[PDB]
Amino acid sequence: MKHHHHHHHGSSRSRLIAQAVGPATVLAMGKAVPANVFEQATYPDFFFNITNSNDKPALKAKFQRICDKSGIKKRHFYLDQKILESNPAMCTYMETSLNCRQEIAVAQVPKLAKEASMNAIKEWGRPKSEITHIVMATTSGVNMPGAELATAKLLGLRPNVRRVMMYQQGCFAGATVLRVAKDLAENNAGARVLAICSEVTAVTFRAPSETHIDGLVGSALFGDGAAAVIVGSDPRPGIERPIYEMHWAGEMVLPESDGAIDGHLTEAGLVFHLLKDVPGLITKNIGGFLKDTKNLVGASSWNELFWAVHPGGPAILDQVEAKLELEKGKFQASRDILSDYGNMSSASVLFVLDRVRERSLESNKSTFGEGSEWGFLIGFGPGLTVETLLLRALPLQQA
Amino acid sequence: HHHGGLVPRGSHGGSSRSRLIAQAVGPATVLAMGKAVPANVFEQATYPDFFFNITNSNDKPALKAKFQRICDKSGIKKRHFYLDQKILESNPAMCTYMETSLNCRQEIAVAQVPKLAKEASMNAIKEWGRPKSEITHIVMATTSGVNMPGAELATAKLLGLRPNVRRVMMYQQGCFAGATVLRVAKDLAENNAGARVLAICSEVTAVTFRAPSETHIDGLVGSALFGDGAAAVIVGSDPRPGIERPIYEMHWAGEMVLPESDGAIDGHLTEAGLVFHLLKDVPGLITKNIGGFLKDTKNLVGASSWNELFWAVHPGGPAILDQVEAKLELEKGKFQASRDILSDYGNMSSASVLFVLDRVRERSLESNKSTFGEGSEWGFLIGFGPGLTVETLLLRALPLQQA
Ligand code: NI
Repeated sequence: MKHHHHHHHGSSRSRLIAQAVGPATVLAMGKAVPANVFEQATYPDFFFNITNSNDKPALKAKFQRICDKSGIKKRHFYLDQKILESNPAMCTYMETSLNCRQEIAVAQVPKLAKEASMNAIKEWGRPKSEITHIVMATTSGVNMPGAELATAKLLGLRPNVRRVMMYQQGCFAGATVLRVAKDLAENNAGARVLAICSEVTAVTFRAPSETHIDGLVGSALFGDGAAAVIVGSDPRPGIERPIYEMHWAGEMVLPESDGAIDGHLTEAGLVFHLLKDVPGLITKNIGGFLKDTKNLVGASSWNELFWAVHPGGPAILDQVEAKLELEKGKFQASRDILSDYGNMSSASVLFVLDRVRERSLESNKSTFGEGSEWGFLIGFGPGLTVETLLLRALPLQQA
Repeated sequence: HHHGGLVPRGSHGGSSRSRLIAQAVGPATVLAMGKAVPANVFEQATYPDFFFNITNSNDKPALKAKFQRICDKSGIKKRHFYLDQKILESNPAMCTYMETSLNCRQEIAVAQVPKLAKEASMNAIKEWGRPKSEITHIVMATTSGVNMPGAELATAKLLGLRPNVRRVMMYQQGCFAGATVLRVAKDLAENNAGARVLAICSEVTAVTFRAPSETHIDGLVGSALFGDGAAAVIVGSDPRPGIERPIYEMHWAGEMVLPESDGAIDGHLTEAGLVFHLLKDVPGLITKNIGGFLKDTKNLVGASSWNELFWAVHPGGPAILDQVEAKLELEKGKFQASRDILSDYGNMSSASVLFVLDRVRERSLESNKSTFGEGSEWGFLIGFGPGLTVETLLLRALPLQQA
């Protein structure tokens, strides 16, 4: 260790560098979606036209039916007429097309992530140089260097930012980035984590086929979007304001769910195959999984909690709601996102959490959790994994 | 604790200034290390013959002579591969330069990665000596293929870990992931009381194997270095006396993207598999910046000479070892563990550096050294890869009984 013009000559057993004291907290949230808006009502027309499937009326009627019951009003896509016409392979069913899909995704994911991040950083109000870690997830393509570095570069973060990139995880990654951010923020004094999820449909988009019904469901639900969250423990008075506190983060693989959802990255892009009743498996096991955690804070009723659930589709929301006998308004934030954005994979649940904060603000509620002190952020996906975080919502001033 | 359980909504430890679930007290420690490699042994001396035969490139004698010179100076004596003549003959597309073959490669890698990871994990668990049910988290990385569900769940199932194990899967990261899984394990272990993390790196070459090309020399070099292998480390804070024994303590984990290193290393996952492009002198960039990156940490621990520390450096070829060694003026013994691994296994991507750390421990034991760091108290574990990212962990080696 140098001192002035001379020198002097650390922690044997104990830790050389200190950890934080308080629980990790959500300090800000931001989001972004591409410019092209596609109304669900007439999406079948565009879809069957661009994929040259107009001579398949029965299949189109099937897709229209799926779209009509999707609970989705509109979706945002980077993909448009021009891009798809310039990439005919992507408009076929299974023709070799990974290279053109990767070219699109590798560029769009970090771009959308940067916008969501800037929105979060703007609400946060602190210099981007204070960001010490970046944690990111996407199921839209893979590259080396990863999308997290591409994003950090677009944002102009410090060269020594600690990174965690989690590619190809699926619909439960929204909860995953927060679980990872929680430990990074809590175990490092002063740490401020930028947690991101960015998804684009370039890798999954493909022509409809009666030989791939699962593909029909995906083409009706998946949309584009990115969300960013600033996470940190020990908020500084005056310049930072906690919205939620993270107190528990866990997950589990559901019994008898092997093969429920398989995702294969192939020469033709990403293809999903479903084998079991996902909504059923989740509904049957969700209660037992959550019970233990609720008990940690003495919560007895499901309705005393607020919910930020991944809007995988209308079926999962309806069945869980019924199973837990929740008041109609408990899942409204989730339904609001499904309606305005569709299923944006991992970023969806983050959009839902921001919406919970939004509804609390506009409805003059006593907390950021629409009036409830404790709540669950839930994500689910492949392996039939259910991820969950127990959040405590901070007080919100009322009129 | 329930504290009687009469007022659970108020007696729990969760508040704006306290936590519901306790974190650990001490630094995360390496409690055990295990490794595994596939059965097929390919001698480097004659790899060129096999390679040019299987890729049908015998009509390129000049390119072969060039490959032979690369293999002869690679610092590698042998490598272990899952791939063999039979498998490659059953997958002709993989024996070409750039013909569509991703689906062939994916089928092979998806099954092999978790299998090798399971073997490595079982060895680490066996050394640790505790019930596998005590594993609370699994952190894994691989650059060999991608699947949904991921390799970490596939590995957890093969191992029979608890259904609620917390997972972190990091696909397609590259050669620095060995340090990465440890940096992640460090935070998970230290922030959760009782947590025991299984950190894994498993790599197979099915996705990168391909025919040599006169237009892709950096690619030819890769074909001489990449081998298969998996390593697993059990990480946990507050070791339990009598049933656990700390080998190394982790005290710092950092990383940085080197200046002027854009495009230094690009890895593209294509219809023809994973293709690497090295546009800059990798060892040069690392050698030029490594000193300044570690300087402050080195001074923090009270070391004035780089020789006062032990080392576990990713053996990404012989040049990085030679150049950094010269730059930091290290005695030949400092990088010997790294050279031993390069010699016996080649470059196993992310798992390599973990093999090296295990080797440092082994050399300490066989040489009657005073610590698990071959006599030194502090040391650096270093990995590097794409985005010219350098990852490093500061480790403290525990004392070792001497005869
Ligand atoms: Ni002084």
